[PDB]
This record gives sequence, structure tokens and C-alpha cells, in this order.
Amino acid sequence: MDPFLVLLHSVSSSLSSSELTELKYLCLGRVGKRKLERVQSGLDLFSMLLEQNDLEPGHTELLRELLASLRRHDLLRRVDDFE
Repeated sequence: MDPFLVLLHSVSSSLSSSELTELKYLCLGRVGKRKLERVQSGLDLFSMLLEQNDLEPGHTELLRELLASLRRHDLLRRVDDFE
């Protein structure tokens, strides 16, 4: 049970290696380096942060914040929606 988790599995396909490469660079130091080593597509990094960091059914200012630096709009609208 986690509407937001399902929202990360869908938006993950709309990120591609391009958006994953951006949030990954900013993650180097912000979230950690070992976290990116385990990541592979996108839902992986969203599963660790949601586990314990700054992600929840109604609290994702950290992840959405990175999307703000990327200057996105469709990804920030869906994520911010479930938030």
C-alpha cells in the first residue's frame, strides 16, 4: 500500500537514462555514492530515499527539489501531485 511508490514506478519510465543521469550527478554527495552504485533505472534510488531519508506518501521535497534544478515540468507535476 503506497500510492507514491506506484507513482515512482510510472514516472521512472518517463525519465530515461537522461533524467536519471541528471538527478544522479546531483545525488553524488547529496544522497551518497553507494546509493547510486546500487541504482540502475530510477525506482531503485526512489526506494532507498523513501525507505528513510526525505520521501513519503506526502513528503518529497528532496526528490522534487532535484527535478527543480533540472528545470523539468511533467516530472515535477506528477511527483508534486501525489505529494
